[PDB]
Amino acid sequence: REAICIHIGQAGCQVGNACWELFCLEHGIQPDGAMPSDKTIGVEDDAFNTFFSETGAGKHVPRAVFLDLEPTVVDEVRTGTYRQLFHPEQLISGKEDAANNYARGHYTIGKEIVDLCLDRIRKLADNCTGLQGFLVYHAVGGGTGSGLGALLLERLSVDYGKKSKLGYTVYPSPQVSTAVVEPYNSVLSTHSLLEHTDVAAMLDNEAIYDLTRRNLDIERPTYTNLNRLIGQVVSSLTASLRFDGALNVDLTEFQTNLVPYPRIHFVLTSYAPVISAEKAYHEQLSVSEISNAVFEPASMMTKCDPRHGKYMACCLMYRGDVVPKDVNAAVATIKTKRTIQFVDWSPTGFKCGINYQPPTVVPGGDLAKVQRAVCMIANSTAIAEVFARIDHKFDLMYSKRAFVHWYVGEGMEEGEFSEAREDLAALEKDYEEVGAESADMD
Amino acid sequence: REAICIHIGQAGCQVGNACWELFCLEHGIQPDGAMPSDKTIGVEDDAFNTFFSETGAGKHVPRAVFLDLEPTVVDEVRTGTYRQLFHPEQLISGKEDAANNYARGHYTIGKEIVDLCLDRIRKLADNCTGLQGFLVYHAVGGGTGSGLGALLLERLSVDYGKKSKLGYTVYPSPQVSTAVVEPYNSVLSTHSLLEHTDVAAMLDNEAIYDLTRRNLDIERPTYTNLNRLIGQVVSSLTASLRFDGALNVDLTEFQTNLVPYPRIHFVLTSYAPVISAEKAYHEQLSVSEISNAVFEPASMMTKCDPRHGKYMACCLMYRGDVVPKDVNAAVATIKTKRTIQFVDWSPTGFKCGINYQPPTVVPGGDLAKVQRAVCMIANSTAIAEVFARIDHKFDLMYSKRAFVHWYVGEGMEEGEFSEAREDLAALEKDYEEVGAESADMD
Amino acid sequence: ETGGRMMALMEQQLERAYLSNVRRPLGKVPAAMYDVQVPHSGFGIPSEKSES
Amino acid sequence: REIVCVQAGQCGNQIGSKFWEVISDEHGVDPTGTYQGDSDLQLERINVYFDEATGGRYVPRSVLIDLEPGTMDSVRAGPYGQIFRPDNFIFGQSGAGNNWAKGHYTEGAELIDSVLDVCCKEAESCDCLQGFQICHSLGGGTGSGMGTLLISKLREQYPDRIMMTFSIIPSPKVSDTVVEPYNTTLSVHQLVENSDESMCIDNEALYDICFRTLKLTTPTFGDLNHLVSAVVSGVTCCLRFPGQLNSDLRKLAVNLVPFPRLHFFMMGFAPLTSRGSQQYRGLSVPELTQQMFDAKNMMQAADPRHGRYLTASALFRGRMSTKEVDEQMLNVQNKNSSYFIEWIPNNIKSSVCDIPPKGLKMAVTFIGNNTCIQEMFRRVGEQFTLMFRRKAFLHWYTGEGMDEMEFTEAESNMNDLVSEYQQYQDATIE
Amino acid sequence: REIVCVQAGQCGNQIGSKFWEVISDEHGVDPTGTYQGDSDLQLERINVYFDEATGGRYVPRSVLIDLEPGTMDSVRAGPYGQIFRPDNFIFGQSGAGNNWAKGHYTEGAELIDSVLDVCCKEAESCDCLQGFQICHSLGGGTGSGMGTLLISKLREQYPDRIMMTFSIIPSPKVSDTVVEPYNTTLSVHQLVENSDESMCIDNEALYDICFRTLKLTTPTFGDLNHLVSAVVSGVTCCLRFPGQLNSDLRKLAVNLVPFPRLHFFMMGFAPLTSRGSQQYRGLSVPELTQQMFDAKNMMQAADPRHGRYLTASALFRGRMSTKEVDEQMLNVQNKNSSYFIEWIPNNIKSSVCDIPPKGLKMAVTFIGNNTCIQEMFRRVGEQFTLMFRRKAFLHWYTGEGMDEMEFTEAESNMNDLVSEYQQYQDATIE
Ligand SMILES: Nc1nc2c(ncn2[C@@H]2O[C@H](COP(=O)(O)OP(=O)(O)OP(=O)(O)O)[C@@H](O)[C@H]2O)c(=O)[nH]1
Ligand SMILES: Nc1nc2c(ncn2[C@@H]2O[C@H](COP(=O)(O)OP(=O)(O)OP(=O)(O)O)[C@@H](O)[C@H]2O)c(=O)[nH]1
Ligand SMILES: Nc1nc2c(ncn2[C@@H]2O[C@H](COP(=O)(O)OP(=O)(O)O)[C@@H](O)[C@H]2O)c(=O)[nH]1
Ligand SMILES: Nc1nc2c(ncn2[C@@H]2O[C@H](COP(=O)(O)OP(=O)(O)O)[C@@H](O)[C@H]2O)c(=O)[nH]1
Ligand SMILES: [Mg+2]
Ligand SMILES: [Mg+2]
Repeated sequence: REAICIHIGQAGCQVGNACWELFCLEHGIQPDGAMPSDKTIGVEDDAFNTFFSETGAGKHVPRAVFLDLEPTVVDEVRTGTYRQLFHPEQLISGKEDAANNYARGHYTIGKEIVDLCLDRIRKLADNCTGLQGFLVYHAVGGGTGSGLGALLLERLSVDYGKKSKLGYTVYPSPQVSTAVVEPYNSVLSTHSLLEHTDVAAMLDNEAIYDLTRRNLDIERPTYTNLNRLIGQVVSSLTASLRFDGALNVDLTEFQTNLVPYPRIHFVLTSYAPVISAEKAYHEQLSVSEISNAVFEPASMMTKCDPRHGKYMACCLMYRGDVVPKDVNAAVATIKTKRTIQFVDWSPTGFKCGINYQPPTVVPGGDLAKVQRAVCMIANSTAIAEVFARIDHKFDLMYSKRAFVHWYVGEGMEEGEFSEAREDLAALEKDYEEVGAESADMD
Repeated sequence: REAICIHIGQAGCQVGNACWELFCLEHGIQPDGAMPSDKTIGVEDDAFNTFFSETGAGKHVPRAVFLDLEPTVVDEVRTGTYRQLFHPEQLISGKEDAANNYARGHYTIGKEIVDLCLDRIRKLADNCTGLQGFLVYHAVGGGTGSGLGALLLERLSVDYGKKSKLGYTVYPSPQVSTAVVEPYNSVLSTHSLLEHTDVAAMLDNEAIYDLTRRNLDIERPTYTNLNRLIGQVVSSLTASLRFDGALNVDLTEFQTNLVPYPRIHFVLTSYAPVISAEKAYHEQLSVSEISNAVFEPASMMTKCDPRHGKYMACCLMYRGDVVPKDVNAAVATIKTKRTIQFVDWSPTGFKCGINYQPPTVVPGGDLAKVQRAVCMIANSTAIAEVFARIDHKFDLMYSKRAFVHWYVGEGMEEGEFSEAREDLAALEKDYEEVGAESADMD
Repeated sequence: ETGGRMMALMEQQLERAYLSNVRRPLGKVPAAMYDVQVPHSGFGIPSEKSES
Repeated sequence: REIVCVQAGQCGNQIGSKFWEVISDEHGVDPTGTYQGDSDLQLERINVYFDEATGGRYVPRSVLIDLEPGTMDSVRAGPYGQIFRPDNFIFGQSGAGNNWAKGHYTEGAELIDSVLDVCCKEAESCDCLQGFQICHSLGGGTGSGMGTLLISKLREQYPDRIMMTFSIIPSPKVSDTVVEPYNTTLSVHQLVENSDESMCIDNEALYDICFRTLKLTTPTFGDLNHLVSAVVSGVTCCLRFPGQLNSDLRKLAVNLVPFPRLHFFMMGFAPLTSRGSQQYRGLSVPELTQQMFDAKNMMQAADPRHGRYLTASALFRGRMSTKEVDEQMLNVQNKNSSYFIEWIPNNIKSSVCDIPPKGLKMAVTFIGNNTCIQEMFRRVGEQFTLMFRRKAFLHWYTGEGMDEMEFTEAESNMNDLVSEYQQYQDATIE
Repeated sequence: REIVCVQAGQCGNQIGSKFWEVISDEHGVDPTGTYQGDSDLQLERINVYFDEATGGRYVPRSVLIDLEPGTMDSVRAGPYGQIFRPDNFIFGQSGAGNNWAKGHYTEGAELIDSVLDVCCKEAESCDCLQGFQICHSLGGGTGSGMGTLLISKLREQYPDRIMMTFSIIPSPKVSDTVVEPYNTTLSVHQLVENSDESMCIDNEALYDICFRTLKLTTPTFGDLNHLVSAVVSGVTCCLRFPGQLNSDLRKLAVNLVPFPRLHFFMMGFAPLTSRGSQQYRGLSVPELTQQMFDAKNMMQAADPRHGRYLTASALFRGRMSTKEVDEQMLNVQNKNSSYFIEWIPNNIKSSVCDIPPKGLKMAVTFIGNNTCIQEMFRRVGEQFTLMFRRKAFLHWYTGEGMDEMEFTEAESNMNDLVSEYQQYQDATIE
């Protein structure tokens, strides 16, 4: 009934700010950790427990840790408005950044900070009675996110063992780029994430920019918009643990239904009613329109075209005023479509969830208020095209050792590049073999 | 029940403004998409459903898209009085016009805009349960109307298949003209329109100017008058789907009764009680007088003389206070006349329809208020004379390759002119052959 | 040199009349040209009910 | 759909100054750059000619180039001069010397890179670029040489856009410069290859307009440049206001030019009439059509009565019926049928616009493609042949560096243009 | 994360005085040392450049070194001079004589120990030390010899930190000293081994910025040193203010240098525009990007159009969207693809900081690694080869004690640097 959140580096902490703003506003906790007198009268409830724990005086404090090697973002949290919400021990900051070097985070600098992080997570996990997983937020393009995320996931995976770990990861977009060394860091990160993660959700900033231009009418978006959309997605996936519903979905059921083979755990994510107030008042939004919307590539938050592959499993979460018979009719209509294809070894391709709590509206937000929404996470062979493009960029730079001397200076053998590149090549071959159209009877 | 309207280019959008003004005023939808009077239980109506869908708050929105390559006309719709009626996605605009080149619209510019139009039509067709046709309004004299109308009809015909497509088309008048290159565009349009349309109604501006000077008392007419007349005609043809009546006529019955052979689908249209308010109270307007009126050439909206051909089928629409026995007496009297002739293979030459809703009067309009009206669409061999004069103008201009270098530069080669001219020559021979009397019964 | 706060406020006041600032603001949806009312439950049709 | 303007030489800069006064007046922009208009219809297309400057101000999309700064100092001192962007004024340090070769080869190659840099910075700022508009004289020195050089560079860099030029041709009766025939011939050679549409205006036809129609006792160059500015501001009106039958520069080109070399046109503007007579006769489409086809109202020496119309276009501004326009164009084609080309079935294109010029109830601008154009080129070619046979002043141009074969090529190409017009005038069915 | 600054010689001390004026202004420090700022954001990172003395005063972490006290007495006597710590001024009693060998071998070794004592005292007091920053000229005498000597000593003592240098180098167009080539060659030999990142500026480029872009009628050395101080204070902005995408000197080094010898960069600052023009053009990311890549805005004589970019970095200050930044950098890379090295998939790094410099809504500083820098070193090597064949002034240097073998070694190392840059410009992927 409980989940612990770990935020790493700049993208992970900034997305965390939007997530905790949303979870506070959805439950009704004030920025100072208190809860108004009228929310706590007449009835006694426990739904906050998934994300907050209360002290004996009734203050709420959240179940999260913030990890960074540079102080600036955590110092912004320490001096901002939510200063009193977080426990000060949870906000951990080092002296200097990993400077876009995976080697600096993993070998040289993260090795000093990792034991404090493990001590905080242990002190939190001992004060729990139904921990049901870890949520991790990080970007694989930067040095500290890749290196310290890998080292911390390895240590967590040995100490806690079988417990599930779900990651939300921002991968380098196919043509917008911010730093030169992104391919090396992304390959080396992906090598560690293969062994130590149960489900990995892939995000690309170029898709969220396209979605914000096409559906909403925003010509000049900034990171706060993207982070609020990611927060809505995380709230949709975790709503099944916190509110009443017709068909609940426990976090272990996602892992049981979505992963066919132990390496095939990378999933695509999309969200349906991203809409502005002027369009929202011109249209009805019944179940069948949003179900048809989630399968169009204009709705996805990752830059991939699912028409170039085959689906293996889809998990559809409906929240708000929806009745199961329309979900069944919608899924049967989607199944009828000819441009949507499932692998022939997966005949029963769908998992459904239905929750009664509608999505919350944030005062400065840009989404409209709507009675229902659906969020989808799905496993498809199309993801193999993203890795092939990362491998092409790695091959171009590595053929001449373009920047390797930094990595070798900070403690890494040149051999580790070839090992990671061969492991990701094997992942590409796994997606080629698993997606085989048919096997011969002879 | 449902019908979708597609408006292309300048003539089609401006005629659309008059059409939606009339359909709103006939149903009672306010310019902002509302409904006066009561809404409680006790009474319940559905006639709007053919053209409007309602949102959950009770606002109405219409089943139309407005397509243009230049922004000015759709921006006039966006800033006008009906701003709140249309959904903003329906009003689609490009950056630059097709510059009177069919080749520029079809090959260079329409290829980028066509996919948004197909996505809008798909989203409309998904919100229907008894779609029974597309209505298309365009002019074949201009570049975008010809090129994009042809390309869109081809794509619509492949995607939707058997569904009927009815076009209202404005041909270049035989002596009034607006641009030099009209013959080339009209021939190239007619080549595509022959294969991909079920019934085509033909209009000429010179006829509507003559009708408005002689019958109405307007000395200096402008396009708003012509567009209001066209709106009345389309409203008369579609009234059979929306209101109660003695003899209904479904859109499939038009195609079954009016088209004898699959290529012979071009029809003439006329309207009887076009009269001014001062004359209307000095005269009675009985059924036999208006039935005699629809066959006089002074009533037609196409510049052709039916005494130079033979009728194959006539469809007569009566709306208002009419009794079937008076319609039968009128049709028998018309049948008696010696200057009206039908082909000998069509003994039962008439189809009748009777609807109770009288024609609506528009506050700033110029038509009088009348208790009954009749509208006719008829198929006749005389139409072959209309094509021959366009072909003669084409032959004169094409003898020197007068403007061909523009078309060849934008992508249309030279053989396509000869191909289109041979196809229209074959259509003229089809109208010559179908009208030839049978030599003998054995 | 900046002429203080009043000049800056009037300078920003004279800016928003530009079409670019109207249809292309920073990190916002462009403003509506007519009033809209958000219903209590939100946008979209309510689900139809049936007898038990 | 925005146009970028370039003004070259003294004639071009002065006509441009009057043009920007007329356009700023029509959209209600104060000489300080502040919007002061009185209808939303003025603001909604201001982008077509203006870029936006800080705090309310608007700046005009124009590049000014000249070889001696005297004209630039005169236009900067004018009443609207302040609106222009300071970085857009380009000038050299020595004159063209009335020599085409000097203006094209010596100071041209020295300054040309900076003008293309300014045109590219301004062009790449546009969201969608429509054609360029250039004003210059063909008889001068920096106007002809640098204008044609710049035309060639912009045609290399933007071959898919429209290329438009307005040009004041040398007059047959009163020359200001002795070597006008050489400069005119070389410039026409450059224009017929590079341009998409070129309008030609004499100074003698404008003087006859001023004396006969306006009855001015003592006309001045401000009046001549006002007459030119009216038609120049009129051709683009359908790009920037609503109307019942829209039109566009590309649509004009597609309807007027039958074959690519025949792209030289005459201009006219109709409601010119003296202040004393105006009280006795109201404006109407028959009256506008009658003034519009009267040869007294055409701004080129050649008279329509010596040629035939291949095509013509009329753009009407004002609230009027389309029936009157169509029936007027039909009646004029039927009654004067010998002056209209018999193979084209209808020679006149019409267009209607809702917003008239301030202070007039209605107006029309007329563009005509007429085979009388051959006469203007013929006069110059004749003057060129008299001067060239005797090597009258060639050593200046050869000292700058020109090869004589360029002169023989330009003469042959201009003679072929005259031949092509003469051939289409006398064509027949057979 | 604090930086220690060292200023050496006349040019370095003069640029440093303006740098400390700009930094004291941005953090609101009075020339008496009292804090008088108006936002908490100024105080929260003041430790990066200033140490705190008792009471209200703050003192700047800088060492001042010179061989004759005239310049040092001028800087101490200047309007902000009092802020500097008295014990931090180190000076001798006789000049460098414009001789590299004197500055490096005779009086250098005499004073150098006291400078290392002061630098070590300042470094070991810091809680975490970031790189050093040094300003000096390579063409001088004391600047070249003690700057490269001190750089070598600090590189021996702090090899794990960052080493950053700002250097002014001699142009052939306007030389102030005859023996510039010898001093420049020996200094570049020392820097390529010792430095981690070296920035180069030409005085000719600052004069062209002042005359053409700013249109100053009579610029002075205070203006050139102000432009340099602007870029120097801009590169470090992400260390001391919050932002949406933080950056650091080590992150700049890891993204810009592909191979350890290729660490020489060009500088530019974008919102340069004259006071007359400022009313005519608003700041925006496309405008900043266009000025940022214009060779007119670069502080070296070599032009990017003769080479190709291996890598570049842009640091933006101000409130702006990341989408517009990413797509502008992509559009520039795609449209001019021939000028970017093809075996690197993305050559530009972007960074965004929330706090702009005072008086500007937004600003960007540009750092570029381009092979065209080889032409500058080649020009210096040519003048050296002309002078060395004839032993033109060598007896002064030999009299201090240098062996001629050092000159052939320094020439060979600089020639190898030019060869290494030239090979990557002219290469294929294969
Ligand atoms: N959506 C989103 N993306 C971000 C955000 N911040 C950074 N990114 C992206 O993530 C990548 C940069 O990763 P960083 O988080 O800056 O790397 P890091 O974790 O700080 O690692 P170090 O630089 O060593 O400290 C780029 O692709 C950025 O566009 C954010 O707040 N939201
Ligand atoms: N009834 C009617 N006819 C019109 C109207 N506008 C134009 N026409 C006629 O249609 C023909 C011109 O076609 P246009 O609609 O202008 O061509 P277009 O669709 O705009 O194509 P483009 O010029 O490329 O934009 C001529 O015969 C005009 O007389 C109108 O508003 N009503
Ligand atoms: N219409 C008109 N013609 C002018 C004007 N100024 C000069 N001209 C004519 O242009 C020719 C002189 O060309 P000019 O502009 O001096 O050439 P430039 O020396 O290259 O600029 C002569 O025929 C003049 O009559 C003017 O303001 N308006
Ligand atoms: N930009 C700039 N250059 C300077 C300044 N002072 C001197 N220079 C240049 O530096 C060179 C002289 O070097 P100098 O500093 O005297 O060498 P030193 O004797 O070793 O200190 C000449 O090229 C001068 O033009 C200054 O304040 N700013
Ligand atoms: Mg970081
Ligand atoms: Mg049009």
